[PDB]
Order: sequence, then C-alpha cells, then structure tokens
Amino acid sequence: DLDVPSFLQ
Amino acid sequence: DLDVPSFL
Amino acid sequence: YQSTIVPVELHSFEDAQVIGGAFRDGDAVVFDMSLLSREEARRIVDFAAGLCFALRGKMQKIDSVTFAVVPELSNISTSELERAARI
Amino acid sequence: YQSTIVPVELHSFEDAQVIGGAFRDGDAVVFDMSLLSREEARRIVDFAAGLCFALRGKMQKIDSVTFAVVPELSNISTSELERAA
Repeated sequence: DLDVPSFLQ
Repeated sequence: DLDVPSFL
Repeated sequence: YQSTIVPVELHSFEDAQVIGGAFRDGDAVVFDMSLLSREEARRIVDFAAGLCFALRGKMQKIDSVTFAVVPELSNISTSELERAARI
Repeated sequence: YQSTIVPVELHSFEDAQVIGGAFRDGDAVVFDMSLLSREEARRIVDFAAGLCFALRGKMQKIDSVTFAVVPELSNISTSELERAA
C-alpha cells in the first residue's frame, strides 16, 4: 500500500 | 544498483 | 499565505523535478501517478516526502494515484486540491 | 576543522527523520543502510534526494551501503566523509 509516511501524518 | 539519481 | 495549486501529470519518472521546482517556489502541488509503474509511484512518494520534510510542508493522499504537497504557511483544503486535480 | 558530520544507522524508513533533521539544520549526514533490504535502501536514497533537491545539497555514494548528504556550501570533502565512515 502507498501511503504518506508516519512522520508526515 | 543503488545510485544517486541522474538530476543530482 | 495564499498559494497557487500546480497540477502535475507525471508522464515519466524524470518529472519529480516538476514537483520539486514548484513546491520549492512556494506552490502547492497535486500530482497524478496513474501513468507510472507501482515501483516508480513508490519512488515519487519517497522523493516528495523528502521535499516536504526539508521545507516543513504538509503531505496528503487524495486517492490511490493522487498525492499533494502543501507549503508550511499555506492553508489549502482537500476540496481545493481535488478540484485542481479534476477529481 | 570539527565540521559537523552526523552518523546515522538506519533500521527502517522512519529513521529518515534523523537524516532530514540534521541536513535541514545545515549539517552533513553519513548514513549506513547495511541493516536494510535493497528495497528499503532505495526508499531512503529517494527521500534523501528530495532533501537535497529542496535545499540545493549534494549527494554522494561512499560504498554499496553508505551514502552522504552534504549542504550546498559545506567546507567538507569526500575524503573527510570517507574518514568519518
């Protein structure tokens, strides 16, 4: 799955 | 192969 | 601050330069990855994460093939990004 | 003399925050990817390329598992990074 990384969420 | 991208 | 929204259709992988140039200039960028391979799309998200981190921007996933990078001082809504991307 | 070179051992993509913080502060960073898969290492190099583009920095490959990001106007040479690594 393609997602925004944890540190930018 | 792991390299610095062309534009850099 | 009020930012322009630059839509980017990534026709090839060398188009990360277009996202970088517009975002570094203080523009919000909404980019479509539907023309890229799965591997290339992963590379673009990682590169955009780097741009975003360096300039303290905001990153968001609009859909499976659409992401956006928004400057720190800009208050751009999800609906405004969706309209610019024609979603 | 005593220029700041920040060493970073990567365990996952999330450790990219450490490279980003130091480089954004104007420090050179030398990062080791020997604990990562080749796919994870590719992700780190792409993130670091994003950092470099944003701040007009320089990126260099030291070896198969070691890369460095250097600020635009850093007074550090390749040999200084090699010695630190």
